Amino acid sequence: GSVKLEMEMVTQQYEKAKAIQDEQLERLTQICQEQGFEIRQLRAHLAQQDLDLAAEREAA
Amino acid sequence: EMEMVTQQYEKAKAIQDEQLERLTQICQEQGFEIRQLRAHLAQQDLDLAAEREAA
Repeated sequence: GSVKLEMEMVTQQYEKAKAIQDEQLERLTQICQEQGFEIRQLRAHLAQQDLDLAAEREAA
Repeated sequence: EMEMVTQQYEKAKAIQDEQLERLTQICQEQGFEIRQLRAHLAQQDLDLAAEREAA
């Protein structure tokens, strides 16, 4: 093969590898975002349940 | 010039790897926080059942 074909192939391989790395970063980002959402929901539930516990204590 | 390009390449690679490691640590710390929040939620469910039972 010519030098230009070899240049194209090394460039394509490099860019494919770069894309895979970017995909891994994006997957980590999505995991962190879903965990953040779950944390906010768990905190909301904890706060509400503190209110429910107070209601039962005052009813007793 | 090629040697200089390779050194610049490797320094940038090290910075990127460090960033990836920090993201991994952030995700693991969130995992720890989630498990703690679930444990606290379960304990508080027990407390609510105890108060309802006392009533």
